[PDB]
Amino acid sequence: MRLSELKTGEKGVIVKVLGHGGFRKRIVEMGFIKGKTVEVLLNAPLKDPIKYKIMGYEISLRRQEADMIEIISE
Repeated sequence: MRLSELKTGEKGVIVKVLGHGGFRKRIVEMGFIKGKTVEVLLNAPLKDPIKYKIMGYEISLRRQEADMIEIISE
């Protein structure tokens, strides 16, 4: 499933960052690396961005960016 599908309080593990080269390197550089848990701190309906936590850091992504990250839910 895509990361944007997780609701507030849910967790998953990154399996793949999709998109083109520039987008991928941008997202991976924020800390979205394979095999680490991502926790949803706030996915508020219709509001942008979504607030995540991974590698111990708070990171916000636009919903359309989180649409492009494949995860497996915990």
